[PDB]
Amino acid sequence: MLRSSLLPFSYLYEKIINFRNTLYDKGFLKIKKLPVPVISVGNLSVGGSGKTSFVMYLADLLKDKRVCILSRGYKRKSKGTLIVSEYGNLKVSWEEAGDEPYLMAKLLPHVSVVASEDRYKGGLLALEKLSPEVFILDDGFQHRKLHRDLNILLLKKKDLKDRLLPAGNLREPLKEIRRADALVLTYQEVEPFEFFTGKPTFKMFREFCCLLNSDFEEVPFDILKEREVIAFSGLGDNGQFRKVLKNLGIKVKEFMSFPDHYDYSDFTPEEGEIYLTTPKDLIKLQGYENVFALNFKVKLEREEKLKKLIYRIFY
Ligand SMILES: Nc1ncnc2c1ncn2[C@@H]1O[C@H](COP(=O)(O)OP(=O)(O)OP(=O)(O)O)[C@@H](O)[C@H]1O
Repeated sequence: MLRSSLLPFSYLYEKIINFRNTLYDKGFLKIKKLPVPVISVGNLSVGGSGKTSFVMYLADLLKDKRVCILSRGYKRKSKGTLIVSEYGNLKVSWEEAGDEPYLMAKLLPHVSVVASEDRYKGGLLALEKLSPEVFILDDGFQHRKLHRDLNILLLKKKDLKDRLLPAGNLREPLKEIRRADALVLTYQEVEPFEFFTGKPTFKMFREFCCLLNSDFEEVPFDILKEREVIAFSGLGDNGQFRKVLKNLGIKVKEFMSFPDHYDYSDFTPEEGEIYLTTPKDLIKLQGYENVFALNFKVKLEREEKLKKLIYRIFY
């Protein structure tokens, strides 16, 4: 009965969140405008809702534009505004960038990535140094201080039954779905679901494509043919990763579980063996040419309307 014990904090947190949102709604707090288009990707949950996949998909749609991701870079022990990546060129290590913005830069070698708590300041720096044509906020639904021309909200079925922090995982009450210009329905593979709001709505799917090597280049799945791999990941990821490796038919001779906080500073792989791990782990192991991650293609069902919305923000 522990969870219900946190409900009083949830109701309190609701008042705090609703007040802030009301101030934004009614024009009491400033909303700043960058002089090029801004697309926000977001979610209502503190848990994952497929954002990295959707940013990959979104960047691919925008492959003919100069793209810059504006990330919070929340973890990082350093602060201020920081260029992590210039169109694929990493400017800092993962330690300094934080895991997540560094990983996004590796997953998207054609886009820039800027880490900045204040997204607007991030954009200004990018404008001066990188001359991008469009910004993507990878987690910007609540960052209402920055105007976005297209507000995309990711929603998984589980969100619809959740409750506010700290009793549940929601950062905001479900009514705030109203702020979205478009919904992307995620986690379809494990929990398929429909949701009608009248808003433009798109189901997202992932499909296995290839391995990623330690340099994050795409390499064929073929190399696993008649090989048994050693797989490893952080403590929590162990579950999802295992299930996925099995359903893909990947032969695993041994699995290893490390703590979620591992910098792999003591990791010693065996020459001649092939390793599979998560992209979040892979970033700490570049150079090891026998360590790979799985790469998935990202697709949106009936995407045409989404493309139209994106097209129209460049006027
Ligand atoms: N299309 C993809 N190909 C390869 N790796 C991916 C892809 N999309 C995401 N990843 C990596 O795999 C992890 C799991 O993906 P998934 O979307 O199931 O989890 P999530 O926690 O909802 O995602 P996120 O970390 O973006 O919030 C992500 O955290 C990211 O590191």
